[PDB]
Amino acid sequence: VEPVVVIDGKGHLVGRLASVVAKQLLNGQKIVVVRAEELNISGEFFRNKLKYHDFLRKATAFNKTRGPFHFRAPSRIFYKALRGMVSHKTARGKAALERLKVFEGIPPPYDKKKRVVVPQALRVLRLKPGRKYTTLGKLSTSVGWKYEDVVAKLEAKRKVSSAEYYAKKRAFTKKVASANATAAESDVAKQLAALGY
Amino acid sequence: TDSIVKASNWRLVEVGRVVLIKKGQSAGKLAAIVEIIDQKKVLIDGPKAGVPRQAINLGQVVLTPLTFALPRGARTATVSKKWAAAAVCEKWAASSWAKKIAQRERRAALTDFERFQVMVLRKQKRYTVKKALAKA
Amino acid sequence: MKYIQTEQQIEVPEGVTVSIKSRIVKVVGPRGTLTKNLKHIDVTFTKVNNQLIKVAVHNGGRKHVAALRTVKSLVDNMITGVTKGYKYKMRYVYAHFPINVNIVEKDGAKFIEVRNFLGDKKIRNVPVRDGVTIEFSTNVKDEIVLSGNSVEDVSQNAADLQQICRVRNKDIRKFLDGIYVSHKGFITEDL
Amino acid sequence: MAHFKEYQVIGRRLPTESVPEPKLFRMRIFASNEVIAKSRYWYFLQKLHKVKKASGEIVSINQINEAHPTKVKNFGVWVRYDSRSGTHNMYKEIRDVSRVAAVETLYQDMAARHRARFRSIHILKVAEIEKTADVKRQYVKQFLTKDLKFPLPHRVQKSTKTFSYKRPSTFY
Amino acid sequence: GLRSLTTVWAEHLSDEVKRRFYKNWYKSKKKAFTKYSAKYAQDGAGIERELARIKKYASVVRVLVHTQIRKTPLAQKKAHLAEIQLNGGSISEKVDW
RNA sequence: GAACUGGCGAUGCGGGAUGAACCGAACGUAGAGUUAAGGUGCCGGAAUACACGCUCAUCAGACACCACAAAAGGUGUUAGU
RNA sequence: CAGUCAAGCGUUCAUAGCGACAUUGCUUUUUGAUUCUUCGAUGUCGGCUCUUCCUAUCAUACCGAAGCAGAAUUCGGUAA
RNA sequence: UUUGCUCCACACAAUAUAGAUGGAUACGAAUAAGGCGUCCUUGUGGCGUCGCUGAACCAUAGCAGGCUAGCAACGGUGCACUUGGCGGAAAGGCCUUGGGUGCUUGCUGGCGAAUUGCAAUGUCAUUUUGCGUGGGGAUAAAUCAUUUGUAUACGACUUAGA
Repeated sequence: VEPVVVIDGKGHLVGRLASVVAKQLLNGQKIVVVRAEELNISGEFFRNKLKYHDFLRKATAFNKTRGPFHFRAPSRIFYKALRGMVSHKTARGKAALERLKVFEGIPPPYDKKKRVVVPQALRVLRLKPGRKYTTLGKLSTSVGWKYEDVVAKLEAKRKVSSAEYYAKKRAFTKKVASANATAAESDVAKQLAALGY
Repeated sequence: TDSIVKASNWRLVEVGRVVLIKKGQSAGKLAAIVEIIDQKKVLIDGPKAGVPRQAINLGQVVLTPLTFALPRGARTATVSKKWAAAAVCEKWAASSWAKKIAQRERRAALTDFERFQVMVLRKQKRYTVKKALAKA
Repeated sequence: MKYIQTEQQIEVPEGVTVSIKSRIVKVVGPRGTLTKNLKHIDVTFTKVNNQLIKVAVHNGGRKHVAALRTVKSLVDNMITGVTKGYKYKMRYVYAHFPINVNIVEKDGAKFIEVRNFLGDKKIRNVPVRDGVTIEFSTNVKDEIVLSGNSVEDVSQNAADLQQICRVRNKDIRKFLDGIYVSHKGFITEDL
Repeated sequence: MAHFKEYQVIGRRLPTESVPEPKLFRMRIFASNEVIAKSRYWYFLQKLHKVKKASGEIVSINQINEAHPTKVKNFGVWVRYDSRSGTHNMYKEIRDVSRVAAVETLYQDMAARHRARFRSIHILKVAEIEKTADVKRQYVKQFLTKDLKFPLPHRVQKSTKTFSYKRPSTFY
Repeated sequence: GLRSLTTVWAEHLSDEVKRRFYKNWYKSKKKAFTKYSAKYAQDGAGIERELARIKKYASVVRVLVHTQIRKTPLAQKKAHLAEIQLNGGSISEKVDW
């Protein structure tokens, strides 16, 4: 439908999100994601951790170097589980990696257009009233990610800039609504409300 | 200075509250609660629409903030007896809820010739609103 | 069995007022304030008539129903602590080595000094929380009082004193020497 | 097993020289279809009296339905379920519109909570309930109090597409 | 990580830093920063352009400087250059020093 | 080491991740529609279908052949007699 | 090697530490069992050497028990 | 080392494509709650409203989109400039001012087509490069031969020298 689909990682579910994303890229869709640190896990701080701990102890016995790669980046974290459900081995899955793009926060070109969501992939919707979970931002920090407040400093400058522009936009739509109401109830307004609009 | 704890307005499950069917043999008709069974299933009945008094799930029907007075056990007669004795018909199509339906309902029944009329009446509609957002 | 309807009732002592939006509380009154986050349990509250507000659950499990009772209990202790307050007592026990307590302050941190805890050649301290202020108890031999709004900062600071005196590699039943909490009440008298 | 229906089986073994046409019995079976109910007859029959599908027969096999399929009713039940240890006696009281209706839900209940199979449940007798107060089951007492009115928090939806260009709220 | 934005300089240098750039210095023309000193002919609108650009964004300060190996008993003559972080107050006031 | 019937040897084909044998089925080269065993978030084909509920696990579980698990307890919770 | 029922031993108390008559398991560092594999070859044992992994933890760091007064010991827990 | 080389207005051949063919349309937190309009003492204040899918919204009529008359307004969009402000996370783009300028399908006209003979995309995309045009700008370095020990099995490492 559009040249590219922008994805909002805040408030979604880890593995289920990649699944639907996967299908769309294999159908012909270039895609860029933002704020992957805000992807929400489930369970306790303790649990989700030790799983990464035992994943952390499994590496090529004779060559820790040319074997398994672990990540502190919440973005290539999504890269990991999603590439592991396709064949990155053929030119097929190689071109799918090249279509896909993930980011730590919402960079310069990608926040000048809006991002979207999904219900069947939403954390809030697939969560029963009164359940536990863990967030990547906090656990990314406990695993070895030295960039929490460095990037929490970036989101500060950012959320201010985006709200200043919606200040002008919220007021400019107050102009559009007060021009459409004075020109309303006329001859072309009556005839159009009948056609279905 | 006092308390103030929001509003917390919800649609309560009761005998007299009406809902909108999305799927089944109706898939777009109305029916009100006659009796309550449990948590997800209830008993409906809507004569002014053409639908039966049937056991049904909450996952196949929606809600409305419209409630009128009704006896606990009132069959088909008392069902539309209090329907008209409350004036819920004019109170129903009195909201943007059902205006939204007829809007896209008439869009799926639009010819390219009448769809052509919408395009042209809007050519002149947006012209006056541009000479409006230019001087005010 | 998902309890259909479980609800408790609560009284407000006239003059006090509380502001609420979402699952965030505020207790403003006679001595001070107490903000609280409850967006980790998921419940409802409704103001019925000035000095009365409720709590409810509709289709909630026994662990969520044991939590409806557990919070009406909390609402109660926040109102009396603002008007009456929370006053506790702790006596030092010894039978040989004098228990010396001081009021230290480096750069403005406010701790509590441990001198001669059983011939202690090392200096132990006790960090003070925010909001509650202490006062050395007289007329009585070896005691002191804590005073504030919430039971958490007062009794967890009192539990600070408790385990700070650990009898390591000794017989607890015999070498019973340390600081224990004696009194547990309010700052007001009669109550 | 399937969607339920209730039948009415009638038999008399086989008539003889000495004394033809035996006592003549009847039963209330619950089977999605006709033939299913024929086995359930012989089932409890070759367990109480002396017979078989070879020394006797069945005359009629018709279905019996609930008169008022619009009104929800209460129902009490006699069950003899056989566990991985043995047979026990339990008493249930679920409120459903029709008779064969509460049977389908209680059979589904036997596996979701009791882990017992279709061929592992025994229906002794189900006398419909007429009087409140004589209520000894508590999940029942919650729907039997005056003014059953309660709010419905948390409202999820079913997505027709693959996306969402917003942040839809969950009010109800 | 730590991203490097602007790279600033001086006007005149030493042959130690100019030869630090050559491999074949016995046959060089010596065009070392010849057009960079053209940014010193003009009043200096571009010099402060990048200088104050840094006083606005850049978080830290690290400065380059070369050695005095001519006064040293070594025939290499080639002076090395490295960055030395500034541990003072306010990053804007650090550029001033 | 023997009794029954059946297989493989001397058998590919879909399936069981894969495996001589277990299930279904046996085979000239195609072309269409229909089902077998098994499944159906993604790999990977196919409903993030609908239903009635059970479980929160500081080393969960997640389907025969078969890939291992027991006594014995628990005021975790559940239906209970 | 780890239990579990617990007559009892323990001055007086079954369960501080143990525990008979019994019964439930785990292991392949014991020997057995087998011929599946290899006798047109896989270089027996031990040792010196060097590295890594398990925990059924002997010691240390932090901790509970006692028939722990002091002192020390025995049992137990997280953990290689 | 023949006139070589870099950015632009471009002249033609090409070389392929992981996949052009109206717009990727920009608060924040929250979801047992919320956005928006509104008043006042700007409070966690009162009042009204919406949701149940973006099936939204904006744009869209002309030889793949023409020649040109008149009304009405002084407005909109595209093109190339000019003024000023902003943008560092992967800025290189967003915001706005003044003139020039084409459309002006916001209302009403004059004419053009065919036969391409009942279907055959019947091309109006862009990655990059080679070679001729003329208008600005710039006069490059590295290798080895040689020497050095802060280096070395060997290349490499490292000094120097018109």
